[PDB]
Amino acid sequence: VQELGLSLEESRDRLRFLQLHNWLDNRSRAVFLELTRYSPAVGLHAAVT
Amino acid sequence: YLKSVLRELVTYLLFLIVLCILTYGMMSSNVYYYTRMMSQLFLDTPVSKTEKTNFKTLSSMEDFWKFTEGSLLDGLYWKMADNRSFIFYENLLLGVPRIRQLRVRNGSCSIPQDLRDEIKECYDVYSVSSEDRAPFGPRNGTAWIYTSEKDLNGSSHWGIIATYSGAGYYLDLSRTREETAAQVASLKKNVWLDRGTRATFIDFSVYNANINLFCVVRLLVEFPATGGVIPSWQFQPLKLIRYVTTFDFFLAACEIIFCFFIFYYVVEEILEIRIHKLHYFRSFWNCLDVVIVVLSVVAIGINIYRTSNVEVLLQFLEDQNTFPNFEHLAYWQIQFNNIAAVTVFFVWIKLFKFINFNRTMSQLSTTMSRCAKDLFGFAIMFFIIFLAYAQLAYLVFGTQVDDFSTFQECIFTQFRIILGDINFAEIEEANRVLGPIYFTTFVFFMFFILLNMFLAIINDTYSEVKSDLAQQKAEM
Amino acid sequence: YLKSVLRELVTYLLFLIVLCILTYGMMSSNVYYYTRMMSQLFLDTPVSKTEKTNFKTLSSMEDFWKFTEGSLLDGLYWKMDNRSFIFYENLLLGVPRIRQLRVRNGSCSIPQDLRDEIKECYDVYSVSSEDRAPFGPRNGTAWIYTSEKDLNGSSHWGIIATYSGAGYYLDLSRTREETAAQVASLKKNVWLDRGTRATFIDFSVYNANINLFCVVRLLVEFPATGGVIPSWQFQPLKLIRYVTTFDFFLAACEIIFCFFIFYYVVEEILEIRIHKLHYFRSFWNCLDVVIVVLSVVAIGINIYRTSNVEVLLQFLEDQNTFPNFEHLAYWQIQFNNIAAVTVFFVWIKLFKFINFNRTMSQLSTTMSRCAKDLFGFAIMFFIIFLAYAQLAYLVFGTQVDDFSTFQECIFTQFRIILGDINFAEIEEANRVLGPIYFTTFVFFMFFILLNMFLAIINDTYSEVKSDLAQQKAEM
Amino acid sequence: SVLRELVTYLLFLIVLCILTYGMMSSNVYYYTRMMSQLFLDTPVSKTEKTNFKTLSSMEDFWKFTEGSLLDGLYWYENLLLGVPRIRQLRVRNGSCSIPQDLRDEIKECYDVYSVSSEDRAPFGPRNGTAWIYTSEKDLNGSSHWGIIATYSGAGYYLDLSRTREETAAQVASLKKNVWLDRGTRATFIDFSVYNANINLFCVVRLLVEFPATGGVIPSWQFQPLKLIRYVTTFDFFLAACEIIFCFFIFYYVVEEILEIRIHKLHYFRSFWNCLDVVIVVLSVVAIGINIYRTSNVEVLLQFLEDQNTFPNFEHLAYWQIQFNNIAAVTVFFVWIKLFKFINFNRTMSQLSTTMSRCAKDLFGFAIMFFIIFLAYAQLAYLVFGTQVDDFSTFQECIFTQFRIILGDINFAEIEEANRVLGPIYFTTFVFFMFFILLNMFLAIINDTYSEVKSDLAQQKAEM
Amino acid sequence: VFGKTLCRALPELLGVTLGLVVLGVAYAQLAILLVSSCVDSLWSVAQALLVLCPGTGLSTLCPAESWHLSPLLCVGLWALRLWGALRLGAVILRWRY
Amino acid sequence: LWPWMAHVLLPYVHGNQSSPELGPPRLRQVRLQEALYPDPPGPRVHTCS
Ligand SMILES: CCCCCCCC(=O)OC[C@H](COP(=O)([O-])O)OC(=O)CCCCCCC
Ligand SMILES: *[C@@H]1O[C@H](CO)[C@@H](O)[C@H](O)[C@H]1NC(C)=O
Ligand SMILES: *[C@@H]1O[C@H](CO)[C@@H](O)[C@H](O)[C@H]1NC(C)=O
Ligand SMILES: *[C@@H]1O[C@H](CO)[C@@H](O)[C@H](O)[C@H]1NC(C)=O
Ligand SMILES: *[C@@H]1O[C@H](CO)[C@@H](O)[C@H](O)[C@H]1NC(C)=O
Ligand SMILES: *[C@@H]1O[C@H](CO)[C@@H](O)[C@H](O)[C@H]1NC(C)=O
Ligand SMILES: *[C@@H]1O[C@H](CO)[C@@H](O)[C@H](O)[C@H]1NC(C)=O
Repeated sequence: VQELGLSLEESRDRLRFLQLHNWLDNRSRAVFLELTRYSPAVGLHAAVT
Repeated sequence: YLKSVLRELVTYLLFLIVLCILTYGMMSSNVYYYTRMMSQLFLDTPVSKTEKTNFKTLSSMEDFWKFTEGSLLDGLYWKMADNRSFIFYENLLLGVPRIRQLRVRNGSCSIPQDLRDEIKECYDVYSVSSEDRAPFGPRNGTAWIYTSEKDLNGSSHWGIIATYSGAGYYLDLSRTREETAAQVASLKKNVWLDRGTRATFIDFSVYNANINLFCVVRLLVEFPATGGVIPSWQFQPLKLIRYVTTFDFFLAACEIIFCFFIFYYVVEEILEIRIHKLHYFRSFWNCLDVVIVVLSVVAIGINIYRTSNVEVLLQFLEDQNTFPNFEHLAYWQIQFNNIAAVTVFFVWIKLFKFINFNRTMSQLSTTMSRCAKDLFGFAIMFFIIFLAYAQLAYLVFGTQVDDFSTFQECIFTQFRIILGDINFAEIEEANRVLGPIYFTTFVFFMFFILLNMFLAIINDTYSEVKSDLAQQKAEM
Repeated sequence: YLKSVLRELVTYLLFLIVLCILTYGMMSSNVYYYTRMMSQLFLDTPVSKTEKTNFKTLSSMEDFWKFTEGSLLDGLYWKMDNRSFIFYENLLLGVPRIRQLRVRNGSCSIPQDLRDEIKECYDVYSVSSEDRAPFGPRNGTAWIYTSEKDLNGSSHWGIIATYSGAGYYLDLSRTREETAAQVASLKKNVWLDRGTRATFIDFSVYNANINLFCVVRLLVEFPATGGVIPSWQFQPLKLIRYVTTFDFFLAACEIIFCFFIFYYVVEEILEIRIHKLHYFRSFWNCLDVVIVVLSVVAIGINIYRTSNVEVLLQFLEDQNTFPNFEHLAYWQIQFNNIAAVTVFFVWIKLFKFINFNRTMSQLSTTMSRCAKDLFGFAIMFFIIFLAYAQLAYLVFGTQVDDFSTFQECIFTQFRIILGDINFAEIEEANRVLGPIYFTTFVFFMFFILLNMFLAIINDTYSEVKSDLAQQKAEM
Repeated sequence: SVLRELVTYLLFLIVLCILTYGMMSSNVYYYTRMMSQLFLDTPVSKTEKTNFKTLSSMEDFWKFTEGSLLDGLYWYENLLLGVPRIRQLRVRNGSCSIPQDLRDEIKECYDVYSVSSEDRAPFGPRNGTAWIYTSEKDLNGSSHWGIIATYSGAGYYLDLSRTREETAAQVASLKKNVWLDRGTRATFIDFSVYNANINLFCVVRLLVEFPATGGVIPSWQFQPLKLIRYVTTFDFFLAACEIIFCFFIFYYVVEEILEIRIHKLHYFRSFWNCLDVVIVVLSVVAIGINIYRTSNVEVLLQFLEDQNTFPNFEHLAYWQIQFNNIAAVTVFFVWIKLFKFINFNRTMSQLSTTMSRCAKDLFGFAIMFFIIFLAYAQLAYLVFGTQVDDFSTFQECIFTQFRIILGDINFAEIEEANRVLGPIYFTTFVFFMFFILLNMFLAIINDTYSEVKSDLAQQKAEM
Repeated sequence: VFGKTLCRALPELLGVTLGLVVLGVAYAQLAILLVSSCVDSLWSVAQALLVLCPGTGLSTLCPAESWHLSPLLCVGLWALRLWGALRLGAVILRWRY
Repeated sequence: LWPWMAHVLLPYVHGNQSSPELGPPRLRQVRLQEALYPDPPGPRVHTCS
């Protein structure tokens, strides 16, 4: 797992660190990015995968 | 017997030809091209040279801002002391267009207590209870001040997501392009469409003096609380200066003749229902009469209430530098058109009462009237099964397919599936299982079972009717 | 079985063979590719390099001026005075002609209320309200009205209205430079005002390899509401028939067909004089009368057409004028329609002779006895169909362009049965009473009216079989 | 004895199914599609947006010859089988009778292509075989049946070379001198490839037709040929399946001979025995052509080493496609005999009896229906046959009507071509087929079913 | 009556369905063997195969990538396209009614 | 994948707008320990077995 960071600025640094440190090229069975959203106007959650 | 039937048929034929003349007059020669050119000028033009998006395919709020100061201004003002504008060198732009905004207030939505640290603003969905009524931004003019519905001479609209009020924050644009561009730029700079906005309206009208036909244009953009943009449009041709040519007088004469015919039918109906046959409803040829009379009376009342309320035209004609209010007339014209179409359809259906002049036509009518009961009895079960499938599809596929999003849309999708007008990709990718099962079982049980049982019933009824008439006639 | 029916069969087969040869000899291949290449050259070519607009998608008057000075002059004039070969095979005959029809200012009655703001009104096109006065630099024939009789013209029946054969015309040149200069001077002095209602461009080519003239006519209509409506017509004709032996063979076949028609006419006339007077109570006699009258009409059209070749001789006398071949193309289209109808009827006349055994006889009797009930129910079916078509016309007749005309409403209703209608436009045209019409129409067509036809056919077939079996088994 | 004769039929069917699986999963379709995209859809040059499928002029053909053709021809990777050949067929000036009215305006006209009007004279620089007419027998050619005519196959021909530079120089020389005059009527390009890293052969023929009016018409033909090589147990398994199929065919033929030895004429009155002989003859023809076409492997592999001559692998393609459309018919017929074996219960029994009783009336009404269908097709051909592209040819009219029955109408072109009598044809055809003609087969079937049920019910009552 | 008939005429519908399935299997085998021959040549093979799948072959009206995904859906689609065969069921039902 | 995330997803997570986040995203990878080999073009339609 990789948490991608919290702030926008550090997130780019984490992304490029994963780019240039031999992370996804070789083995990489899957990537599995996932997100969640909240809509309080209608009170609905959303699972994004 | 038949002697009075001849008189009844003659009167019905005169009524039918009068109605046909009236409908041909109301639906005149090709005004389709008028609305065609207007729509293609405003709906199909890309918002800019680089972008390929238009009004019909709006995606975000920035696209709306690009369209407003963009394709709209290009299609509104045409060059040819502050001269008017002719859109196609034929259509005159009446007065000025108007833009309007409907928005909600911040705090009409209670977020959970344990989450009140990362988020602090929630905007509810649109409702008259939660509508904003306070000034905002640089509060200078009518664009940053709430104006009531009765002060705007407005009314409801019944858009797609909800029904929108006639109030909001409005702004009247100008007659020249530079002034309107400056106004729209000033609106965009001092941010006018924030997260609280819920609907935007643009209204204007044109004349096209060559033919005598006004056109009212209304464009609506809805911003749902869940995000996105939903565009819609409404172009309506009207006629408010009717009495110009001879054909107009001919149509007026046909109108008063139609009124006299309706009065005659009402008098006949009352006279016959009063004296005898106080039950009067076991015929199905008398319910049609009352339905036709009611529809025609409603149409006459709507026409009377609509043609006499042309005061807005008089107010506009004494000051042509103001926005003309023509939405009510368009709404009532649409209602009148719907009622007239239904009435003429039923008048045409009424012709079945008189097509009986030989043994071939009598037996077909007898067969239809005899099998109507059995057809209704089986259609109850057919519709129960149809609605079961519709509700299952609505509950399962309703949130992913764009074609099962509403119950009526599910019904229409099923009716299209009957015609073979379905695409299997979306229904399958929405659900790997229970997707193919639904489609296959529906098609099989609808074409192999339900469609053939109707034929069985109809054929049995027709066979027994024909056989019993043949036996009675051959043995008398 | 006996000699009379055998003679009738032999005569009918000979007549059918003659018609088959005659129709095959006029609808060969290489005629489709001719018009196809011509259409691709003139219609699909963009008006200019920087624009993707072509003739089929014209939208304004400036687009028309771009097309006239653009793809038209590229597709008409090809470099090897000199003559022009379109595809190095097609020879451009004479010069093309351009002609406009316009109405006069003041052909309206502007309402008194708005009389102070709008001063100009031009009515929709009509013969009674069309301009007949000079305008602009009134020196040439492009600024002077020329009557229909002086232009040898005729009506056209365009998309919006039926246009007259008169108007303001101009004859172009044989070389690209002169035509370009002429069109440039015609555009500089504004020739297409707000009163312009229609524009026509006409020319022709020969293609001497095969023997087939081609006549090209392009029409652009300007409605009173603003816009442009383009239409086209490419038509091949043969006017120099007797060039090869096959043409003489076709002429001999035509003479044989004329003799056959005369024989049938004299037979039919000889029948109804006293013998079976009012014999119109049979289908095979009304069919014969229809075939005879259609063939007589076709023969008369052909005689009146082929004897009118004075235009070709006049053009051949002086090859620097405009060839007028529109009437020949119109009459050729009419003759083709009549020939197709009569060949269809003579083909379906074959059912008079297929009764060689009991199966064919039973099927023929069943079809014969189904006619009355099927017609009686078709009356009701078409009553309901017309009611639905009128409702759809009154509801969607201004937004959906499948219901924009009553006959278009009928065709759209017929296409709905096949299920090739979007339903997306009629959903947004009217959210209520739009879907109601669609669902109710589908339910009443698929569930109540198809099964009734099937039931009638089933019952009639069963009754016919029972009656025939009783008749045959009780000898 | 039915059960014994059931297991043999199921074994025959499963063997045929294994053979069908071997045939369909040969993965030859992918190679043809890939190389078709390589040669056809590739643009001539990136400066021009055009390809072979959308050729429009003679100069476009010249660009294609020295261009995408030379690029794809000399590069997943394919190996050339010698030298490609390019030939043309042309007519002669003077095969054409100008009417005397305008004989002074036009001097040259060339007729349409025909054997009688063909040209057999030298032209241009009479150097080699590209400027000399060589008869059909000297090129081992045959007819073609192209789009608009049937082409003899003699022409003026030229064989290219092995390297790209030599062929480019030859094409440049052929374009410098005007090889494609106004009299040219057809052009053929033929070659064959191997695709070294796969066990396949392919034959490519590209045709360009120049009509007497103008423009060009392109057409293409790619035919794959597979030679049998044993690399795994799958190959041996399929060889065993083929030999078992041959043995089963022998069993059926000997059984049929034994049965017919005492049924001189009491054999053809049935239906399930008349189908057996058809199956047998189709299978033995397929076996014969398969064992014939397989005796050319040494010829196929004799050209890939160093040969610099044109290989004529065309009759191989003809026999291969004959085998391809024989196998489908034979498997269809065995799957039909599967109906013959399904008569186990009274339900299927009465269904089969109904069909067998109503077949004759079905045939008669099919005759009437096809008469009416052909009348409508002829009317459509005569009315829309020149401007619609869906009625250009009679077979195209028939197929368009069949697609109309299955709901595939266009109706824009139909109504545009003829505003009156165009919609009339469509409306009348739809009304008379959808509502009347197609509802008459069901009447016959329903009546036969009722008669069969009544007969069975009345027979069962006293038994 | 209605439901009763639907219960009394069930084996006939099963037999009709089985026959139609076998016939469809035979026709599908014929079509698959015919189509996978070569590229366009305008021959009689495509003439016989053009009686289905819109335009002398459209991968059995459901694309091959979608063909190896729930073939039951493709079966339903092909039943919808050739819905005139299902009218044979009426032949049974009427008699029972 | 990396340009798509750096251009689309990152301006959507920290890009304050409607539908709040409710928890940071995550990227989880599967190694498979059995580094795969490239295959010839072929008909593809691989089941990745
Ligand atoms: C085997 C080919 C089946 C394809 C039928 C064509 C599809 C079709 O739509 O025809 C169904 C037809 C009813 O008319 P319609 O559905 O065409 O409007 O109903 C019929 O006419 C049924 C006739 C077929 C019965 C013959 C089966 C041996
Ligand atoms: C919305 O209201 C909340 C209080 O509920 C406040 O904290 C927040 O700043 C407001 N947002 C605005 C005015 O944009
Ligand atoms: C509403 O109508 C009145 C006249 O009845 C007019 O004076 C007023 O200006 C209208 N409202 C607006 C916002 O123009
Ligand atoms: C057009 O007709 C009007 C009607 O009075 C007239 O005033 C005007 O001068 C005419 N010409 C033009 C160019 O408007
Ligand atoms: C119309 O036909 C006559 C007949 O000779 C001819 O003289 C005249 O020139 C034609 N009209 C035009 C405009 O050429
Ligand atoms: C074609 O033949 C005609 C007939 O003699 C002749 O006049 C003409 O010069 C020839 N043209 C060529 C290019 O050979
Ligand atoms: C047949 O062989 C080649 C092509 O197969 C051809 O060029 C040659 O002229 C023909 N004759 C002989 C004897 O090779």
